[PDB]
Amino acid sequence: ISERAFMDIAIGTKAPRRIVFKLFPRKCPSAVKNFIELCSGNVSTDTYESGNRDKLISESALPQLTYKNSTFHRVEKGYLIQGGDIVTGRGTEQLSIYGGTFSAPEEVRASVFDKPGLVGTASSSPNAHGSQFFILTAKEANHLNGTCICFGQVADGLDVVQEIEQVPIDPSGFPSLKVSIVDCGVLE
Amino acid sequence: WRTWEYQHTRPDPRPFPDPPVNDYFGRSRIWNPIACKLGYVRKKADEWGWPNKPPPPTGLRYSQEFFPFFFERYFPDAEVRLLLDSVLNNETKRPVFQIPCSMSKVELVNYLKNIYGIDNVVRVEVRNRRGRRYKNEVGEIKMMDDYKVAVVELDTPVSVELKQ
Amino acid sequence: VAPWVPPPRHDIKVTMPPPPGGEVGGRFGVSQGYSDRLARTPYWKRMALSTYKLRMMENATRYPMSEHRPGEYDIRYLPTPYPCTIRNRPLLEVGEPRQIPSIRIPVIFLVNLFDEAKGCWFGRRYETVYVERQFMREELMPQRYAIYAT
Amino acid sequence: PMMLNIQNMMWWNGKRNLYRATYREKTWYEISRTGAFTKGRRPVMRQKYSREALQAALAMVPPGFEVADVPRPPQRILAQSEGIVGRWYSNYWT
Amino acid sequence: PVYCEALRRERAREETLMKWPHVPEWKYEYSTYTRKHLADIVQYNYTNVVDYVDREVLLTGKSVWECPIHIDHTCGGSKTVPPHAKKPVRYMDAGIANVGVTDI
Amino acid sequence: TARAVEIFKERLKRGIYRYPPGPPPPPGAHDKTSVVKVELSCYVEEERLRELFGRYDVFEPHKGIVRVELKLPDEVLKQKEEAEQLWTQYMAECSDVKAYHQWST
Amino acid sequence: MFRVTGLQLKNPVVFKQGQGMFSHQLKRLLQKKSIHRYNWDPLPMYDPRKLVHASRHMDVETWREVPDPHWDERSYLVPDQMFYNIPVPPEYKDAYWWRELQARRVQCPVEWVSHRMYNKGDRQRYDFQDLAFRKKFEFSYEEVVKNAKDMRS
Amino acid sequence: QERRSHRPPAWDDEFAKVVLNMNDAEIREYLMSKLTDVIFLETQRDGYELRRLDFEGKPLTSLPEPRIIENFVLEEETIRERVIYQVVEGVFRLSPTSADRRELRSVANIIDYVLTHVRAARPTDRERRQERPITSAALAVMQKCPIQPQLGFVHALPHDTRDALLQEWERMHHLDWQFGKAVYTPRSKENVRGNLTWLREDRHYDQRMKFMQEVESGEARAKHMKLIAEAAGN
Amino acid sequence: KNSWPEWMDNGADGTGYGIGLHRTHPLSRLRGNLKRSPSHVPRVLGMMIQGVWHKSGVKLYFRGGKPPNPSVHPYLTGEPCPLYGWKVTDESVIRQFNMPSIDGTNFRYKPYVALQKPLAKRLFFWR
Amino acid sequence: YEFHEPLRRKNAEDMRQFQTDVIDMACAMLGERLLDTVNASDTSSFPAEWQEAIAMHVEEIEAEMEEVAA
Amino acid sequence: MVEAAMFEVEKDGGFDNFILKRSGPELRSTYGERIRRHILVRQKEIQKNFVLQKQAQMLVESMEKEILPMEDGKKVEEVLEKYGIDKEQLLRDIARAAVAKKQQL
Ligand SMILES: NC(=O)c1ccc[n+]([C@@H]2O[C@H](COP(=O)([O-])OP(=O)(O)OC[C@H]3O[C@@H](n4cnc5c(N)ncnc54)[C@H](O)[C@@H]3O)[C@@H](O)[C@H]2O)c1
Repeated sequence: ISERAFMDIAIGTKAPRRIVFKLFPRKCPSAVKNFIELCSGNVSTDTYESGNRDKLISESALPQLTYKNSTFHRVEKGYLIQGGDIVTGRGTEQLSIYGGTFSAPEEVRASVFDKPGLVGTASSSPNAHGSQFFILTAKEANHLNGTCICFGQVADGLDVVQEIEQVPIDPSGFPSLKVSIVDCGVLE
Repeated sequence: WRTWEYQHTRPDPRPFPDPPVNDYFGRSRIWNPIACKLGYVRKKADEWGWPNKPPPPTGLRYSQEFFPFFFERYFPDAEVRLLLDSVLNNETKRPVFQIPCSMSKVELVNYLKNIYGIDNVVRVEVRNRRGRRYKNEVGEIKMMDDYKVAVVELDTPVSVELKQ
Repeated sequence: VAPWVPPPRHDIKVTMPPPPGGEVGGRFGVSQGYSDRLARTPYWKRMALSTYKLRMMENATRYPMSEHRPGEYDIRYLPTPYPCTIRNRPLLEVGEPRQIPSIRIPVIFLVNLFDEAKGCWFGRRYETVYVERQFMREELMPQRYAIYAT
Repeated sequence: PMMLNIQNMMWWNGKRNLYRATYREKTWYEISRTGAFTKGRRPVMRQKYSREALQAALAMVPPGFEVADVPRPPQRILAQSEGIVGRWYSNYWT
Repeated sequence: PVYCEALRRERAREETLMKWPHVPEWKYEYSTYTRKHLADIVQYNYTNVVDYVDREVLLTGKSVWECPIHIDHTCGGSKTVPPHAKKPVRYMDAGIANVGVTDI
Repeated sequence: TARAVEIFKERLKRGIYRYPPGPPPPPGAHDKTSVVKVELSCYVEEERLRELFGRYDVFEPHKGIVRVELKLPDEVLKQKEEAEQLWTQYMAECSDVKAYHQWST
Repeated sequence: MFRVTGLQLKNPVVFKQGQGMFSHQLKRLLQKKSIHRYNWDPLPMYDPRKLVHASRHMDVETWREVPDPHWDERSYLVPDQMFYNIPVPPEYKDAYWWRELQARRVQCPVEWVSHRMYNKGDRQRYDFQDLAFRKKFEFSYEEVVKNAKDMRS
Repeated sequence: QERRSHRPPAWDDEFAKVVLNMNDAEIREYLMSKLTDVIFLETQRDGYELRRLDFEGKPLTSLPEPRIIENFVLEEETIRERVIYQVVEGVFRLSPTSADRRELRSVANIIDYVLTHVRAARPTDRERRQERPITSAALAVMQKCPIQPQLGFVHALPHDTRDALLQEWERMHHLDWQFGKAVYTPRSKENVRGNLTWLREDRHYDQRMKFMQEVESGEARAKHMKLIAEAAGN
Repeated sequence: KNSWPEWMDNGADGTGYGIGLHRTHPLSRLRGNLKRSPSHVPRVLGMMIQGVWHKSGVKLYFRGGKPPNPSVHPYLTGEPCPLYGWKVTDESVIRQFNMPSIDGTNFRYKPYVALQKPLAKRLFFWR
Repeated sequence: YEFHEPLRRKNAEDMRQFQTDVIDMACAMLGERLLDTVNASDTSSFPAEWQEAIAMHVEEIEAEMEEVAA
Repeated sequence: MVEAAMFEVEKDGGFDNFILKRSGPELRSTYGERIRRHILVRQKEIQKNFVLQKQAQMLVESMEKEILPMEDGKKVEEVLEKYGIDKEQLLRDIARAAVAKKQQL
């Protein structure tokens, strides 16, 4: 199973920089598969004229299972950087491949966070996980043990993370510079 | 006026009003819409043992896991009675049943399909009916519980013979 | 229904009860304050949390005056638990006409005001002048030419 | 309204006057009992201390004090004594 | 402030259910109103079961221990009192039964 | 439901929930204050402690401190309770002996 | 009052005032009493839960308020049923003075518990503060007997 | 809700800057004069003389009257479409919507329409901030400043349910300040004289500066140590 | 303005279909015109005693004879649509009875527990 | 959060507007100080472009005062 | 209000001072509560404007030490761009101050 993903992050008009994630499918087969499918984004469903007319709606009208044209909504300097919201760029709703949200209690129990630069599922409830992922920046956050689930770590691109973290924050609560994701894929 | 002659007791109002208990047990019995405090107290007490046990949080109270709804969903209680005259020693295509008033046509057809396996149900004719009233030897008016009459239609006529 | 009942006002003493709510600022009608916490607190716990000097300082009485409402007597010392009326009362007693004359109030001027009609100065800068009430209220105050002398 | 000589009582007809106190700490008859309110022929301090206890109570008196300083309270003030407490010399009856 | 407001709303909805509606634990009106005479009890809860079981025991001889019919001595009045009702303790009753005399 | 409400109250006390989905900020980065516990041999007024521990550079009535709260350990509290119990017993016994031997003397 | 109002409303709406069993049952069912719950008068002019973010400085970096411990301490708590307690700066606590009285008062018509103030025993054993008929402390019989026996009198 | 200032692509950036440099109250008179001249030309071409003529020798007046212009409304298509194509596309370079043309009959409606459009074309506060940010040196000096402003006081306003027509009638009958009512208007600069609040704040700032001088000289710590020694001695 | 839907007020269908009192499930999102308020009791009592008179000339609720019992109505399941006869918007309201799976002990059990003939018409059977 | 988010968004906007007004009043004080120091002290004048702009804006403000007085 | 209210509001020295001295049940009116909330928020705005003016004073006093000589126009432009203050509006404010001083004299 492919355990390596890559993303191209762009800060406003700056050039897209590459960030690389290395995931562990053994300790959490659900979240890793969800993230791999969302980074792949198989949305090549091409329809015809009569097909689109009888369906009355393009299948792209619904939210697509991909991180393409996503944004990093929560960027707090010194702690972490959160992003990956699908349905909207504000970061107020999650969505997984299985449905609205999944749950992995046996994995989230054994999930621990002891390193700088880990990747976890940013969730509101310990059993309500979606597409939003957060990359930790601080030294260690042991208060998240048993609440969120770690699945992978930023292998290459810590400089990219530290550069994204230094964005000024608009009074609206979002980063002043629109930190978005140009492309995202999986490397086998 | 000589007010000093009386003591301090509130006299009964004239004309005195009747107790709020409905004493009519006929065809036109009315359900009282006014809600009493004792009703809420009893509901809460049967729900979570008020006031000894602490109240469950609003989430569990309004969720599908609250004890009354959980028990009604995992251990349903529906009294379905078959009329012996409608299907006894006669090949009838419209057997009738008696159900609680809280059920409907879809409720009854799902009941018969899942519990008793009667899947071929054409149409259920619903008609409410007031509970049976009667007097005992001493003359007390005791009314049986209300029941809803249903007339289910099948594709094939059924009959349960009585071996004479 | 009341989910949270507010504690008694000015419940700062560790051994003695707070003054009545009417004296603190609440509703009158009662002549003694009460505290559920101070009542349920055991006497040994009170004596442990307190000391003799603090006990004396809390038992210090201001008979027959009041500490929180200065200038007037205490509602518990008064016969009725309501505050006195002869001190603060309406400006016109019963059976009395309104024969109050025109009073002149002192006012502090902020600028050298020169009356053009009479040809003189109303008041020099930072001068305390006894002027008409209506004059000060309707003309001097709005233009900020003078402020009330306090 | 003016409630001119209207016998509005709860036990009499179930109606009470619109302008009245819902609670009364002392009935009007208790207020009229001026013998128990004021200090007339009646003791006010019910604590009787020994000789050594009086000397201890007089020890906390600050110097420079005089009985002529404390005036007699008016008739509209209850005559009560809290015993030997802080600032007891301020209380006229104590 | 958001988490605090959520917590306080939860505590509010908890205390509201815990305190409302406030019914008295016990009052003498309960025992005054739930008192029915023997004739009223017999008129309220009677069935032919008692006479039938009397005839049956007279004809058979079987020993019956419990009453065949559940007697509600309140005639439907016990359902009017709240469930958590209990008689308060009355100290120093003005009675002689507590002495337990057996000779007078 | 008892087990569940216990677990849920523990979670709520930990404070891990947040409507914007994501881990909450850490407590150490937020608690920008400190507490100092001083042991005294006798009771001292709170305003006295405030004016004696106040910051001489802060031009505010709180003087760089938020609140001063006095307490007694459970050990000394139980000791005071047992002491007052023994004192009541001693007063009772002394009065009893006095009233018993006043007639023997 | 409410019973007579409901009776008049039902008579004007659905009662034919005949000997029919409908009206015969209404005349007895309308005597039933409805639920009573003291609803505090809401304040649309001033929302107390809105002033939480008032009188607070903010960090220019993150553009969010500063958790001032002095403000959190000196905050005055206003009570309300759906919003059990709400902190508010002490400068604005004056406008919410009536909510304080409505919360301190017992959430029950005074004439339902008026049997308390009409006797000396309850007048001495109960509290009357802002119309709050909450029972004071009262020692048990065992407690008072033990106290008197320890005091040897 | 986030507002974005938009300019129609009909005109170029140069004309956009030229128009936006004009003030609304000042550009209103320019629009008025342009539309007056084109309406006068249309009326002269049609043959109806709107200008006044003295019955003595039938002379023409100076120019049309502003009140006559405000009272003049467009009801014929050959007039309203002409003036629309003349001023909306000619001098302002705007295009009307089909539905909006139903309300564009009135000249006051045309004025309000073009005013709303130029107000929308004008930049917003967020765009002004993005153009001119705050510098680290300014932040540093504002932090070195001892006093800092308090906020959130706008939430203390009495929020009531008021209608626009009710508010207009209130303003017309001067009832904005009657029965304990008021109107909140944010003011950066404040008149400073006879202001008791400002005087108290001046006194507080002076006391703060004196306290800062004391703590810089070291007399504050001296007084604190004297109090400490007194408490240790007594 | 009222809380219950305006089709519940006056049925959207031409024949006044879907008018009257509709009790709703506590967990259901839909609301009904059945309210026990002291101010909502007169109309809800008139709906039972008299009924509603339609413009077409037919009495929809309580046509006559026997008064209905609004407290025992099965919970509301949807809203009436003009295209079909009925549009279901809440499927969780309709209860779905389900039978447990069979097991070695399940097919061995019986209703009553075993503790350690010609029919004759009798007037009374004790047990 | 839906109730509390605009309450802090408005405070953030108000802080930003406060900073902008600070900058504006600072510019005003700069103008006043540079003016009452240049005309007071000697051998201290603005560049040629600055002087021309100041003169033209003075003429514009005088014309505006004439317009508002007429 | 009443005549006694007018007398006491002239005594205590201002309507705002009166409305601030009276609090809670002593001020039973609702017009008074509304006008008191308005006075409170206006006072908060006054304090904010004071802090604003003090910040402006400190900023101009700090940045005047670099444009006091006014020897090099480009140096003055560099000092201005160090903080980011606009130049066209600065010249406009200079001209406004000039016109104001001319009208004063
Ligand atoms: N009209 C009257 O004042 C009146 C009437 C009858 C008797 N007396 C007697 O006159 C004396 C003084 O009266 P007064 O009005 O000046 O003061 P008082 O009686 O009002 O107060 C005297 C104080 O000394 C205490 N006291 C009284 N008798 C005592 C005793 N034998 N030993 C110790 N303490 C005692 C009282 O309890 C009180 O604390 C008292 O003995 C009193 O009983 C007075």
